[PDB]
Amino acid sequence: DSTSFANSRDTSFEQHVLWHTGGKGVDLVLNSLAEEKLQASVRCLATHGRFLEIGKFDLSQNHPLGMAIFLKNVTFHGVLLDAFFNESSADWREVWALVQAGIRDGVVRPLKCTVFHGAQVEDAFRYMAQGKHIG
Amino acid sequence: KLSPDAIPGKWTSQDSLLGMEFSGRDASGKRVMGLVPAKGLATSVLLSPDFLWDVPSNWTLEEAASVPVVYSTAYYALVVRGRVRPGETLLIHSGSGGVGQAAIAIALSLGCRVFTTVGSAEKRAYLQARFPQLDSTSFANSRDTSFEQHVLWHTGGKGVDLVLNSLAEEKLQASVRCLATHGRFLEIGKFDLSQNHPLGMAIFLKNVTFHGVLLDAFFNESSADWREVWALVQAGIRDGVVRPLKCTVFHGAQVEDAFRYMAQGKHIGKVVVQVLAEEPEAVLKGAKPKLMSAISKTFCPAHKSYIIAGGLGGFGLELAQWLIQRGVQKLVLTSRSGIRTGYQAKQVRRWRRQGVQVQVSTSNISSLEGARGLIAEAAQLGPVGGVFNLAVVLRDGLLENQTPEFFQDVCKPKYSGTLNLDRVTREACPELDYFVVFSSVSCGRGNAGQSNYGFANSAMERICEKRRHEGLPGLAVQWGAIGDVSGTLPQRMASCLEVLDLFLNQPHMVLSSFVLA
Amino acid sequence: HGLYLPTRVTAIHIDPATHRQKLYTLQDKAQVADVVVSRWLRVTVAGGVHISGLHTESAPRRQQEQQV
Ligand SMILES: NC(=O)C1=CN([C@@H]2O[C@H](COP(=O)(O)OP(=O)(O)OC[C@H]3O[C@@H](n4cnc5c(N)ncnc54)[C@H](OP(=O)(O)O)[C@@H]3O)[C@@H](O)[C@H]2O)C=CC1
Ligand SMILES: NC(=O)C1=CN([C@@H]2O[C@H](COP(=O)(O)OP(=O)(O)OC[C@H]3O[C@@H](n4cnc5c(N)ncnc54)[C@H](OP(=O)(O)O)[C@@H]3O)[C@@H](O)[C@H]2O)C=CC1
Repeated sequence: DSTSFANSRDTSFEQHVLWHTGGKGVDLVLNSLAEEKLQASVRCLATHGRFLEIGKFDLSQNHPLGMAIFLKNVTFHGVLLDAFFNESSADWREVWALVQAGIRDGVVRPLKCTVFHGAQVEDAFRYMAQGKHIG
Repeated sequence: KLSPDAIPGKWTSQDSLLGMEFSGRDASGKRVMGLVPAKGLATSVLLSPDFLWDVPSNWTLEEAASVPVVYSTAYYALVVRGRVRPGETLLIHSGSGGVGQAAIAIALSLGCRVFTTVGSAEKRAYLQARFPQLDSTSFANSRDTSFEQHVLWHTGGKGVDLVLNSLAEEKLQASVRCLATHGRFLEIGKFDLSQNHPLGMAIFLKNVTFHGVLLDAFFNESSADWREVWALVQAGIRDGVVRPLKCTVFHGAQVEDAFRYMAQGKHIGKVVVQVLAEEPEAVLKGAKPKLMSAISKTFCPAHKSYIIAGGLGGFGLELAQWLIQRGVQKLVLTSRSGIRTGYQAKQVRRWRRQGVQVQVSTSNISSLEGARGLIAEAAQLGPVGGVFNLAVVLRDGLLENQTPEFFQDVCKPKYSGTLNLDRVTREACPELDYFVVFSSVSCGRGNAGQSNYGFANSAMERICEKRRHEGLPGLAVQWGAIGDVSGTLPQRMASCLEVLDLFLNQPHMVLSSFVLA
Repeated sequence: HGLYLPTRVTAIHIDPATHRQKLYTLQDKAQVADVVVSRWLRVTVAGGVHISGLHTESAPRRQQEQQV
């Protein structure tokens, strides 16, 4: 809907989510942003919420995280799919199975693809770097 | 050290939040052990059936008093949240304590390896004797941060998969470093969380998961989730995993001794208060508690209705709120003007939000028809429980300044109103048990320029004295002054209400209160 | 109920220019600023001051030499 989109280039999404959820917040926060945008995401969590951190900037820098957010039942996760590729093979099958089920059930739909030829690989790298791509 | 407001949930200002678990016979006599958010340390507890377990025949009501909280929190921390699996490695701080013992008992049943930290040598020996599977290499020191080296060394530098932490800030930071890849940190303490101490996020470069485990959430919501933990604990009981901890019994009269002994900190297991001795019978038809002698306090039935005359005044609203904290649920406030002020509307809306059936009468008490109407409309909500007369109109001045009309006006609400309330209550209020009339110090003690006020208050006192002689209820209270809302400092409202409770409990017909300059 | 006092404030923004601009005068010569408190967003905006994430922790509210 029109009430489900926010702005990712500033911390305005915090007020949007807090208002449209009635001040309760959300349950899952699949966070990929960093620095202050990460702290704002934490404030959106509701009791028994779960924070999934897939961005490795604040994790690498070891930036502090106030633990007061854990008084509310909250589970702060660290998600790194790298482990499964070179480690955790038994766990890989559980993730692999849900992907096969999604493929056969129609949930998994391919994303839009901007194809570059092999000889123009560096052009693909530049196009990715600009960040204008969608998909 | 812990403020009562820190306990989640809606709690009355005057109440006790001591005790979370108990064991005793149900209304049908069936032995049961329960878990309550608070007020569990009493001769009776009002609880929902979803928080009760049936005590096994081979257990004792003394032993079952310790199972609920520790085992429920251990199961919630490990199985529901941490999702412990057989063969893993754990670090369970403060093994001697109840939660530590429960967590160890759960872990060993699965088949994991356990590292536990114990403060002293006697606790280490006790744990070694209680859990034979546990090994001397499973122990460490909790008061010092030397367990980090021990856990890292014995685990070969990998760390412990699952951590159950209840230690202070520096011990918490030490514990985090023990986590292995895909580790899981279960935090059950509060000090670090409440203080908002920072946590370096670099630990999440591994797949570590940080859990904030509070069990108070189940009592407030998520009952559908709570039944999972209930089933887990019942399965543990029937399978043999759940064992009742060691208990030290302090009789009911020695509760303070139990508190002191637990505070000292040398206890192992759980400390229990034997409120009542178990009967030999398995199921008893009448499980009524034995009569106990306790300090008297004032509470009101919900089905009864309570009336206040001039209840919208400065003291009226505070008295009404004090009553509601005692559970009135049906209130009638009389005032000729009606709701004319913002504060009155704010308080009335606040009360009506809670469900109270507040009512505004605007029906005089001076007129006998008015008293009858006020009593009748309060009877519709429910049987009249009590009537309080806090209606005053004051006309100050020396005797030469006073005229008969001023005396009539001053005496009309307190003098005539009291007479009409008395007449109507004796005619058609058999269930009434409170009849309070707020007199003043100026009457009796004496004051300048308030002859009419003294006359009215003295007449009210005479009426209240006459009512008691007949066996009916009647109380007259004399206040020096009220500060928050004759040589005496104004009295703060909290002290005023405490004194009012004390006076309500006592048998004397007329009482007074004031603060000397 | 009770006596709650501030313990933590996530962020406070103060801008004297917008404060001078926001102020307006009443019938009296006294000057006032309109305030708004939003408990959903945990923000308190008044004049040219903006307080968000105020945390208040229960004080003991115990005083000695209470009236006897
Ligand atoms: N979800 C929640 O909010 C819940 C939280 N908890 C928390 O669990 C923690 C452990 O409780 P539990 O083990 O049953 O407590 P016990 O009092 O039964 O045991 C305390 C243990 O920790 C040490 N300890 C704790 N407090 C003191 C003290 N004041 N003086 C000396 N030693 C002390 C003791 O010595 P040592 O460690 O040195 O051997 C002992 O091992 C508590 O902090 C409690 O708040 C419990 C249940 C619910
Ligand atoms: N400092 C103090 O106030 C002291 C208190 N007291 C006692 O405390 C009691 C209450 O004092 P307080 O509430 O502060 O004083 P108020 O001046 O507020 O009492 C008058 C109140 O009663 C209402 N009232 C007047 N006539 C009637 C009537 N016939 N029926 C119903 N309501 C009526 C008035 O509203 P309206 O005018 O619209 O009818 C007003 O709300 C009095 O009985 C007084 O003797 C005594 C000593 C010290």
